[PDB]
Amino acid sequence: GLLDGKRILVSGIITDSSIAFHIARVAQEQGAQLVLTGFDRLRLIQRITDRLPAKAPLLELDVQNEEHLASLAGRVTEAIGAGNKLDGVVHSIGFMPQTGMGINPFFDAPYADVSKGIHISAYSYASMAKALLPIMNPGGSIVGMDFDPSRAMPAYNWMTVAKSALESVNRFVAREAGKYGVRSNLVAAGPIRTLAMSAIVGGALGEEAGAQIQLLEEGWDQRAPIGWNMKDATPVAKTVCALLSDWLPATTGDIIYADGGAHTQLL
Amino acid sequence: GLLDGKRILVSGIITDSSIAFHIARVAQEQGAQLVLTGFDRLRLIQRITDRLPAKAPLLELDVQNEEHLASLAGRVTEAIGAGNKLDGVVHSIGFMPQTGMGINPFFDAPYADVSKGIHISAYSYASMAKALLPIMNPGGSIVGMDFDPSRAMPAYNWMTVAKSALESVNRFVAREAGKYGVRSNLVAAGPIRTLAMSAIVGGALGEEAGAQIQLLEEGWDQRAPIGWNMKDATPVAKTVCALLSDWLPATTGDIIYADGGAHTQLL
Amino acid sequence: GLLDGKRILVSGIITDSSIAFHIARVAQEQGAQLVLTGFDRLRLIQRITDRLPAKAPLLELDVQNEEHLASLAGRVTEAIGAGNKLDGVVHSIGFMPQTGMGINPFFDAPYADVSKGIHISAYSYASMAKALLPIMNPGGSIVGMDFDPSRAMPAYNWMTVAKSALESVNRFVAREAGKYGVRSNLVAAGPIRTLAMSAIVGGALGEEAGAQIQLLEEGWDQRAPIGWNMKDATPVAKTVCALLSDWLPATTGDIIYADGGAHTQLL
Amino acid sequence: GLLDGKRILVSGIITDSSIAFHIARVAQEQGAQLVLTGFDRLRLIQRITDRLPAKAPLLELDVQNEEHLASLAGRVTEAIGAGNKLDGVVHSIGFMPQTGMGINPFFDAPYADVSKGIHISAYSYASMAKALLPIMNPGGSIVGMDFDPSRAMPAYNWMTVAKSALESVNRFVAREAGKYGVRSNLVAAGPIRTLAMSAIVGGALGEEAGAQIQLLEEGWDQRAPIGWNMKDATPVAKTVCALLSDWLPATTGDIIYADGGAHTQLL
Ligand SMILES: NC(=O)c1ccc[n+]([C@@H]2O[C@H](COP(=O)([O-])OP(=O)(O)OC[C@H]3O[C@@H](n4cnc5c(N)ncnc54)[C@H](O)[C@@H]3O)[C@@H](O)[C@H]2O)c1
Ligand SMILES: NC(=O)c1ccc[n+]([C@@H]2O[C@H](COP(=O)([O-])OP(=O)(O)OC[C@H]3O[C@@H](n4cnc5c(N)ncnc54)[C@H](O)[C@@H]3O)[C@@H](O)[C@H]2O)c1
Ligand SMILES: NC(=O)c1ccc[n+]([C@@H]2O[C@H](COP(=O)([O-])OP(=O)(O)OC[C@H]3O[C@@H](n4cnc5c(N)ncnc54)[C@H](O)[C@@H]3O)[C@@H](O)[C@H]2O)c1
Ligand SMILES: NC(=O)c1ccc[n+]([C@@H]2O[C@H](COP(=O)([O-])OP(=O)(O)OC[C@H]3O[C@@H](n4cnc5c(N)ncnc54)[C@H](O)[C@@H]3O)[C@@H](O)[C@H]2O)c1
Ligand SMILES: Cc1ccc(Cl)cc1NC(=O)[C@H]1CC(=O)N(C2CCCCC2)C1
Ligand SMILES: Cc1ccc(Cl)cc1NC(=O)[C@H]1CC(=O)N(C2CCCCC2)C1
Ligand SMILES: Cc1ccc(Cl)cc1NC(=O)[C@H]1CC(=O)N(C2CCCCC2)C1
Ligand SMILES: Cc1ccc(Cl)cc1NC(=O)[C@H]1CC(=O)N(C2CCCCC2)C1
Repeated sequence: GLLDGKRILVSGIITDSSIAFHIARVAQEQGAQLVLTGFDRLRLIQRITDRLPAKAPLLELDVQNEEHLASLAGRVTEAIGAGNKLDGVVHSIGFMPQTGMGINPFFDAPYADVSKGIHISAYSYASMAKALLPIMNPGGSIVGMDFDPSRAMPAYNWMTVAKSALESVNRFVAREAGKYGVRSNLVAAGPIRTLAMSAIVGGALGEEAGAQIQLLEEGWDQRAPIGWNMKDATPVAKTVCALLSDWLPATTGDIIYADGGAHTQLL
Repeated sequence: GLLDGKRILVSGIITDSSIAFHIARVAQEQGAQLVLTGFDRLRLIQRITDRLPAKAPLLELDVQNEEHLASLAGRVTEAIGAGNKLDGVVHSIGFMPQTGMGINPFFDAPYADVSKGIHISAYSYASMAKALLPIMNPGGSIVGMDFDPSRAMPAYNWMTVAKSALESVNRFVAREAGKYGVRSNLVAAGPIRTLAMSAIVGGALGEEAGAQIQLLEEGWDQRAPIGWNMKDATPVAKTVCALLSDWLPATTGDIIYADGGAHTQLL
Repeated sequence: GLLDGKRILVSGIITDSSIAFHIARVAQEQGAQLVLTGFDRLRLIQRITDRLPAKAPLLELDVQNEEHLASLAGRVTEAIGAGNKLDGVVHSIGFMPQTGMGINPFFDAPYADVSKGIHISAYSYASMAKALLPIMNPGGSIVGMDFDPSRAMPAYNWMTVAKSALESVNRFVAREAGKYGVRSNLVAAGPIRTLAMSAIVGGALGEEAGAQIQLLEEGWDQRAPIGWNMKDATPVAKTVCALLSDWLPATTGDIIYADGGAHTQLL
Repeated sequence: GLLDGKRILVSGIITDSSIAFHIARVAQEQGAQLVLTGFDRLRLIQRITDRLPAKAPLLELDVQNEEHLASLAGRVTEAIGAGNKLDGVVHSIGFMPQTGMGINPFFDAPYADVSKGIHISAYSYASMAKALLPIMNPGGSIVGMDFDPSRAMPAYNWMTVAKSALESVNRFVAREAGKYGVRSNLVAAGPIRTLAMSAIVGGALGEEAGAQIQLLEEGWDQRAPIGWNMKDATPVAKTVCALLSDWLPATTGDIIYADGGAHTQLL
């Protein structure tokens, strides 16, 4: 298997449609031994991850909780055994209050809300690296999930701004992680029809926002030279596993686009 | 003059070495009528701006103060006269707590501090646009100051992240400003030896940070095909005035590099 | 006027819809004294440029002709008078054989044809700089016309490749031009409905190619936060004049987007 | 093995220091069955490739020879057996006449020489795709070698321009290759001390050119957060194999940076 013998921490599972769920599944299919982290609804997350191919300990991690972050390495070590370290870390965490997305006007989002989104979606990539680098092996790999923010788009609003911040954080995390012989990269995925995204398309954050996302999805598959299936997270999960493997050893501070090639085409 | 008859708001003057001071001077030399905004030390700022070629009303604006922002358009209107609107707005505002820059480790900056920096340096570009767009004329221009954050660099740390966020905010502000017939752009300047920058080089945020910035400056002038003089803000001020003028009417959501061409050269 | 007293060479006029025609008109309105260069049909070009606001000498220049390039500086000097030099040069030249564009398959373009297109559209920017830099004043400006090639698009095919090459040539020309105190930049324009472009939309290079360009144009105005009028070259001409002026003195090796802001927006 | 059962064509071997030699070695270590192509010195190339872990047929291919390209698919089919197709193609071909590189002035390179370099280094990526796509399996992968040309640099001169053209060609090739279910990507490698590169450093294309490349190499390892070893092609070869594998299935028209992360860091 691609990840045989690797110990990998995967954050961000909340439903069976979470990108992290598919990352975890593919990593286990490829021989990785996982530790999972979940936010707030741990009973739910345990029941969800019961469906993964193999057993994996679940640890609580709210990335806005300083105590959780300060205890995290020790809790991971307890889970994988003293004297063992991680080979991989997956950050698949994102959040923006509803004022910061959808039809809610861009100018009307209070900074308190934007700040909460940037905390969870961008600063926490650095928070997790700080917490886990001391228990990572040389040759290891930190991977985060990104959505290409280099151009503005409808409805994504401040979440786009948070992703622009994350891309910058990643380049700095790479400097720190390099001291440990560890790589840091993001995977910029195309749109994936998770539960929350389906709810948005259905109008949860306003009708015109749903309409705009639907147009965005359609354009994506049209632009993608090999097409793009928003209902299939597996290609994205495979790409994360590629970055976790030994096969991209000279790539760091970087962004790998798992988007069907859409970002390379104007139309 | 390039800006004859234009009413322009300029924020960000705090010393005679502020980039905004030079923007204001050049804009006045080119016929613009200014309104100035200053943060906290208004007596100081008034004494500083007494040295500008012409009189300009000074208004208080702390961009973290919701009341200041809510009253700003009315205060500007009072200063320029009912029935008059602005043709231009200059955002020359930036701040990051010392934990977020210098030799202070990247991972050690508390989010409260980073958030304060992002508030002032990135979110406030949107805050000011929200406040002022309703009193801007079609054909008008909003300009912000940027430092190219597309690559990580030593010591700049979270301020780089804030600039990455600002570049994203600018692209969204352009969408809103377009509804008013108004352009929004950033000027990415090379390093300018302001008071604070000279203090950093002198070691105020740690010795190795000062050393690294000094190396950065030297490399900049070396890379720049037409050279780069860190002691001369005038080229930057001229570029801001170009964007405030009628001569770049089809440019918005964009970044103009006033950096000697350094970002186009590897070495 | 913005360009009062400046001596500027403008290449690329062939019809009254040429972008160069509008560049020349605006530059003359702003006080510039022009020298024009034309390819092959000089009687036609003279009759066309009779419609410009002021008289300007016309010189023959085929950029594939080594003798024309070797004699060009002396012929310009004769036209502007011994002891006078140019302050500006405008390259508004492009060509790709029909095999290299339209519905003709990308893989079917013979290299001889592609090479001819790259010669005229990219290498000639360096050819002209070589020829003219020795008779340019410090503070001068070389400007070329570009169409953003960072993403592939239908029908533009090898012309896109030639523009990618031109952007690279520009960054090297900036290194050479810097030795003379001269700037070199491109203006990346949105689509402009010139004679040839109208013919393409009308199906001259195949029906589906025309259809695709029409979709491209429509999308452009939709994406542009301030809109985009393909029938109006004046905004582009103004931008070229901005670069020819003294108001962007620290920009070189760079690309200024005169495209309504469309390239900053995904949709 | 990562590439078990895959039939892959590898071009560009000329010495045991060729990047293609290391690509071929790693691909064979991972179970790939190779077909090799060589230019001009086939006796030499056969003796060189005798050192690879396994036997691989060698075919002649001069990419400037239309007859070679027209016969190539049939010759490959003969080598791998009727009814078998390729899963992968590696383009590791580049050339620029000495007038187009080194201390020879940028402006002094004759177009005939530049054109020859662009033919071999950029157009041939499309030539090979045209030739081989009809005998490639769905899920297949075309990979080319790139050196990041987004910024100008000393001495690389017109080869940089050719790489800018190649990056554009790759985005179009991806459109064509998509019709076959095939991906097309480039790997942008850091500097590798091949025979020719060592000769350049030693002064073969002028003293100052050698000096500049040496400075470039040193800066590269300094900037790279995980370092960069110019004497080790294996990380680059592994990255090519990653792209040839099934593990990056949603990436096309793109560029993967195998450069130690140097391009993500300013200093
Ligand atoms: N869905 C897409 O279209 C798409 C596209 C590109 C990238 N991404 C990114 O992929 C990642 C995963 O998103 P997803 O689409 O799988 O949605 P998701 O809702 O399944 O995952 C988001 C995760 O963030 C977690 N989270 C929120 N607040 C947290 C906190 N305080 N502490 C810890 N975890 C917290 C949630 O519990 C959840 O597990 C995010 O970074 C998202 O931005 C998503
Ligand atoms: N100096 C450089 O090298 C350089 C390079 C590129 C860009 N820039 C940018 O140019 C802009 C101006 O910086 P500068 O170098 O002139 O330094 P400066 O210190 O003179 O200006 C920063 C300004 O921000 C103001 N400010 C801080 N907190 C504020 C608040 N709460 N509300 C309102 N204003 C507030 C300060 O009062 C000051 O006037 C900043 O955006 C900076 O990031 C500077
Ligand atoms: N029209 C658009 O949509 C558009 C958009 C962006 C950029 N541009 C660029 O603007 C420039 C001008 O194009 P245009 O649209 O005005 O079309 P145009 O046909 O009016 O101009 C092209 C010019 O190139 C000249 N030319 C061709 N071969 C030549 C040679 N051998 N020597 C000298 N001159 C030669 C032609 O005579 C003509 O004057 C080109 O670089 C084009 O790529 C055009
Ligand atoms: N060496 C580096 O520092 C470096 C860095 C990044 C990318 N690259 C790229 O990697 C690729 C391989 O270069 P390399 O460094 O291994 O050098 P190399 O000399 O070993 O390989 C270049 C190959 O191109 C072949 N070639 C030249 N003309 C040809 C023609 N007419 N038809 C077919 N093949 C022809 C040569 O025979 C040789 O096999 C090139 O694209 C190069 O630009 C090299
Ligand atoms: C592309 C786009 C446009 C507009 C809107 Cl409202 C949403 C999207 N898409 C998304 O929000 C996709 C991408 C993204 O970061 N998430 C996050 C998932 C976790 C909660 C915050 C949002 C889901
Ligand atoms: C380029 C660099 C590297 C490292 C450090 Cl510590 C500082 C700099 N440079 C600066 O901080 C320059 C650029 C910049 O945004 N400012 C801001 C000026 C206002 C207060 C916060 C910083 C001044
Ligand atoms: C954007 C696009 C797509 C497809 C096609 Cl066929 C044409 C265009 N557009 C153009 O060709 C525009 C842009 C451009 O470089 N020219 C050139 C004008 C001079 C002759 C060669 C083409 C005109
Ligand atoms: C980075 C740099 C700067 C200056 C010079 Cl002279 C050479 C280099 N480096 C190279 O030429 C490296 C990168 C590259 O494309 N090749 C090619 C190898 C095949 C023959 C043509 C050049 C080798």
